[PDB]
Amino acid sequence: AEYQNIFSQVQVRGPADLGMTEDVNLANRSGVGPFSTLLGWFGNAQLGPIYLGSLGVLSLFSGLMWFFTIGIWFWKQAGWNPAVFLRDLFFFSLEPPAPEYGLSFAAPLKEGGLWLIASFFMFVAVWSWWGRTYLRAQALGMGKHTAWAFLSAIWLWMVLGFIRPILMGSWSEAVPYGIFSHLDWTNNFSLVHGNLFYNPFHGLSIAFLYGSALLFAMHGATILAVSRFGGERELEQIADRGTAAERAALFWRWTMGFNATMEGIHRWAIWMAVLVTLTGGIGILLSGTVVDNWYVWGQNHG
Amino acid sequence: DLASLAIYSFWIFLAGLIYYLQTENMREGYPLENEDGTPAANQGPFPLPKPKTFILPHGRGTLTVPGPESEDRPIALARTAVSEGFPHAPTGDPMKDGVGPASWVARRDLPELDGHGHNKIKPMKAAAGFHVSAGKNPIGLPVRGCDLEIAGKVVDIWVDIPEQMARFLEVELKDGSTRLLPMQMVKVQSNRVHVNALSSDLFAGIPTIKSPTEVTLLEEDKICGYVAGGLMYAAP
Amino acid sequence: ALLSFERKYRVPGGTLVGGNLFDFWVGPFYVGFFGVATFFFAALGIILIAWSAVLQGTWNPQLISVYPPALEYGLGGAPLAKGGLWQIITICATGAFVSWALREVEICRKLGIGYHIPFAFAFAILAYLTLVLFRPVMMGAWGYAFPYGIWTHLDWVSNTGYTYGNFHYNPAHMIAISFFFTNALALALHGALVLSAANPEKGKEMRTPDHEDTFFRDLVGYSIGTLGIHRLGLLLSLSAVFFSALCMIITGTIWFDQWVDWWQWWVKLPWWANIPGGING
Ligand code: BCL
Ligand code: BCL
Ligand code: BCL
Ligand code: BCL
Ligand SMILES: CC[C@H]1c2cc3[nH]c4c(c3C)C(=O)[C@H](C(=O)OC)c4c3nc(cc4[nH]c(cc(n2)[C@@H]1C)c(C(C)=O)c4C)[C@@H](C)[C@@H]3CCC(=O)OC/C=C(\C)CCC[C@H](C)CCC[C@H](C)CCCC(C)C
Ligand SMILES: CC[C@H]1c2cc3[nH]c4c(c3C)C(=O)[C@H](C(=O)OC)c4c3nc(cc4[nH]c(cc(n2)[C@@H]1C)c(C(C)=O)c4C)[C@@H](C)[C@@H]3CCC(=O)OC/C=C(\C)CCC[C@H](C)CCC[C@H](C)CCCC(C)C
Ligand SMILES: COC(C)(C)C/C=C/C(C)=C/C=C/C(C)=C/C=C/C(C)=C\C=C\C=C(C)\C=C\C=C(/C)CC/C=C(\C)CCC=C(C)C
Ligand SMILES: [Fe+3]
Repeated sequence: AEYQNIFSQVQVRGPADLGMTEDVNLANRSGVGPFSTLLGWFGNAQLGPIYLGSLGVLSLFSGLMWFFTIGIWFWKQAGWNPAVFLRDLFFFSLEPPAPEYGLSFAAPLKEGGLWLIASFFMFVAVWSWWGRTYLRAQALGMGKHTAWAFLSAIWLWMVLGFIRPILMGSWSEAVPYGIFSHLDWTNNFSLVHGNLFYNPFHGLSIAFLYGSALLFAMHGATILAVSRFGGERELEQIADRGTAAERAALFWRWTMGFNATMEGIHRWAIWMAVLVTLTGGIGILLSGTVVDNWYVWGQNHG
Repeated sequence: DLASLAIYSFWIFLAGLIYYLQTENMREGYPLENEDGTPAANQGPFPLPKPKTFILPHGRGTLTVPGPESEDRPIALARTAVSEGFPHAPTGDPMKDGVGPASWVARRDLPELDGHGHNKIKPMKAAAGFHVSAGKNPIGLPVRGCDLEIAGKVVDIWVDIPEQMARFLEVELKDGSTRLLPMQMVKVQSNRVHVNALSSDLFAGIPTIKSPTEVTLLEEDKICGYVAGGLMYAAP
Repeated sequence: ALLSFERKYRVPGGTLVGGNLFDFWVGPFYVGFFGVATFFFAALGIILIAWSAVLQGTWNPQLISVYPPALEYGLGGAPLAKGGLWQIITICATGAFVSWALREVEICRKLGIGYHIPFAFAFAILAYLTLVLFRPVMMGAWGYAFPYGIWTHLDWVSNTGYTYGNFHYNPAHMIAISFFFTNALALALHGALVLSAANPEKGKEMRTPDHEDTFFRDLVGYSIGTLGIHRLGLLLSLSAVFFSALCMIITGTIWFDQWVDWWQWWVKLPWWANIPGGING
């Protein structure tokens, strides 16, 4: 065979890397955790350090709370019997307040009040974690691409359980925390709105989702294909183009008439993906509020 | 209705996005050219983008694209047909002339630097703290080639300090000199390292480096381009 | 015609077939024997689709639809107007796809790079053959394959899935959706990272990969690395598609009941099987 570079033939280790400093408060970075020969076969072997700091704790905490709030309810349902728990694990579920309670925060625990709490934690954990990704960027003088991308995802998440339920009128419209539970919600949403396929944004979203796998599959293989010219070192090839960047571009040019640059391809990459939850967010937001049946709508568009 | 309206908006947006995107990928390689090196007439519907500048770190200067494209090297090739679109045969030794699969770019003749300004790659000996932490250790192994004969022996492993990666294998040849081989181009085995692209006699041809304690972007390209070409050219 | 640095690469050689007969470009496109091959298939199949457009009495894109043979013809042939056309188009479609892959191989050899690309492509082709060839032949009827129409094929999906209830319950369809959702999260980050490093805050120095790895430790505590992340994406991608051909190869063959009922093997497990309370009993 001719080495395919999916795995390293030989690993090499050196001292733990404490990482670049810049305006980072080193008082917050944890300690260089162990190494891992396992991971080191596919990618990096060094585990840690992690920059905790204030905000990180808030989320990490605010996050576990949300997680437990639910685990508890499951037990309540499991009858505290551990065998029941394990068995009906995928079946349990914490649903939101009944339609009656509308958008009030009065519903009692066993009526959606518990869901409201858990949700609260979730809402904090995520948003706080979002600022964290913006600051970690800032402390290193890097662009905020990562924060803006993570935002597109928050968009949809924010629509599925916070915006649409508010435009509808009740906490009923949101998603229930549960494995099989939230799968049915989905199947249902579709049926109730007249088959989501007829929803244009939905068909669009799928398009990008498929695009992401198409693109990453393309980008990934290319780089490994020209890794024999140190292709994976993208940033430098952007600063000073090499054969790796030329052969990479030409392979596509000759195949499909056009191509990209070592800095452009990543621009396609970030947009292809981002649009998936950008377009989807819209489609779900209109469903129920403006449009009621996509089939019917698909008939006249008014 | 909003829906009907939200969608046209979107397409119009999507069109601007693609526009922006395509032009951005035209920052290198453009304007198009004719087989003779002169500006081609048809350049596509997309215009070139306003240039942008990169402030390279370590005061290595700046970079602005799009910019003046110059191969900055002779290309030993010659037409094979009187029309456009046909191959261009190598007038000399493809491997030596560095054309085709043996090509290489005239990149800066400086080494890439880790975020601290130090050389990104160094032979393991000069790397304090580094060692082979898993897999067969090649230092000491005899190198074999396309032709199944002996070409040399590994005498060290050049490594990427910041990314802790094996990138090259320093191989000592018969005349006592060393060369570098791309990690991604050798098959390491219990008792020997195998090299398919090249055959023994071609090993000596591998471009050599100046400093014995570092490689420059230009040298990496000449070394790699060369080895990669052997695949097609080693043939005989 | 050529990119500023293209000439040194346009040397002769690499072809798998025909020597140099077809070794030449046409504009930016490389041709090669297989380039001809695919043209032949691609043209042919398009003609047939147009032919089919007449028998159906319409030239509208959102209506045209070449359906496969009815279940009565099993795996045998069928009249053009009644599934025959689909069978021939499916053939051109597959002929085109293979030629295309083999074409990238020659383009690979000429440029002296690795074959990851064509190789990865083959996974897509595979998913396609599962749906139009492997699953149907295993269910003994061309009728199980999907139709060639913009929305009609969407129907095929909807109906095919609901034929087993909520298809969400297909265990392999669950693993697949995981790689798909992941690949995009991965993709979104890789692009965001590389860019945020090459496009720092206005006026600042172009960051280095060291800043890239730092950023992920300061964030999640681990960084897979520039080579790893490119390995990772390729993997997620192909995996998501592999689990997709799987999930369907089993549906209607080894398992043909409701997908939700498949999950009882779990709940029936002796230990908790009879215990009262909980969701089940
Ligand atoms: C995988 C499971 C189902 C399926 C389920 C769905 C679902 C669900 C949806 C689609 C949607 C789409 N599907 Mg499908 N689809 C299937 C199989 C196929 C096959 C095939 C050869 O087997 C093809 C060509 C397509 C093509 C398409 C696109 C028309 C459209 C998605 C845009 C997109 O971004 O795609 C990803 C690809 C890219 C981004 C790359 C660019 C390539 C473009 C899109 C190709 C268009 C080809 C055109 C339709 C064929 C022309 C034939 C001529 C002879 C050339 N599907 C199988 C049978 N498909 C979406 C839609 O909006 O439909 C109306 C949608 O919601
Ligand atoms: C029977 C049901 C319907 C249907 C109903 C729906 C419905 C309803 C919805 C979708 C949506 C989607 N559907 Mg559908 N869909 C159907 C059939 C299909 C078919 C097919 C081949 O048949 C395909 C390809 C798709 C594809 C898709 C996607 C394009 C899209 C979701 C994108 C995404 O990434 O979400 C996943 C990503 C997120 C949820 C992002 C937010 C993540 C948050 C921020 C993170 C929280 C993290 C937590 C706090 C941390 C955990 C980590 C700890 C370490 C543990 N559908 C059928 C016809 N589909 C969604 C959409 O956008 O539609 C327009 C949607 O609402
Ligand atoms: C209501 C119906 C059911 C359902 C029924 C089905 C069914 C039925 C199927 C899927 C399949 C899939 N479903 Mg589903 N699915 C549902 C809900 C969902 C949800 C959700 C969030 O609710 C999600 C994320 C998904 C996700 C998915 C994907 C994992 C998977 C399709 C991708 C694939 O295989 O591509 C593979 C890609 C291909 C087959 C395309 C190959 C392309 C070829 C090689 C080239 C074409 C080139 C073109 C002609 C050239 C154009 C050239 C021009 C010049 C442009 N489903 C609901 C519950 N789903 C499919 C699957 O697993 O298929 C194998 C499938 O059959
Ligand atoms: C977009 C339309 C629907 C939807 C439709 C679907 C469909 C359809 C499917 C899922 C599936 C999943 N969905 Mg969902 N899902 C929605 C919204 C959400 C939200 C949210 C905050 O809004 C969250 C956290 C999730 C989370 C999840 C995961 C639990 C699970 C997918 C694994 C995965 O690859 O994740 C991507 C993310 C990562 C890889 C990173 C984070 C790691 C995650 C949290 C790890 C999950 C581990 C799992 C619980 C372990 C089980 C182990 C047991 C031993 C078996 N969904 C919306 C409402 N979801 C799949 C499944 O298998 O369900 C049972 C599936 O088929
Ligand atoms: C195009 C949009 C795509 C996208 C993008 C995206 N996601 C993102 C980002 C981006 C750009 C981030 O920057 C952010 C990130 O930080 O990534 C690493 C993130 C992220 N996307 C996530 C999830 C996610 N993304 C999804 C999807 C998508 N993300 C889309 C495909 C999905 C799906 C498919 O449903 C999920 C589940 C998060 C992992 C992460 C944001 C993290 C966050 O908000 O965290 C709050 C903190 C907690 C909830 C902490 C508690 C966690 C556990 C419940 C407890 C157990 C952990 C504990 C450490 C165990 C200790 C054990 C002891 C024994 C030691
Ligand atoms: C398997 C992993 C993923 C993947 C990878 C992948 N795709 C690839 C590659 C790779 C590695 C390529 O190298 C190749 C490429 O060159 O891309 C630019 C390609 C490619 N992936 C494509 C599409 C594609 N990939 C998809 C998916 C995926 N591709 C996966 C997510 C999908 C989906 C999600 O549906 C589509 C539509 C093509 C654009 C392109 C290959 C182009 C090609 O082979 O072109 C020549 C062929 C023709 C012109 C054929 C026409 C044939 C017939 C005569 C007529 C049409 C018949 C068909 C049955 C009609 C269907 C109609 C529909 C309405 C149902
Ligand atoms: C072994 O047991 C222990 C207890 C130790 C731990 C076990 C825990 C377990 C087993 C936890 C299981 C949890 C699971 C499986 C959760 C699954 C969730 C899923 C599948 C999907 C989630 C969908 C949710 C989305 C749509 C939620 C969006 C939420 C928001 C946008 C925020 C909501 C906002 C509210 C209520 C407003 C609050 C008010 C203010 C200030 C704005
Ligand atoms: Fe990359």
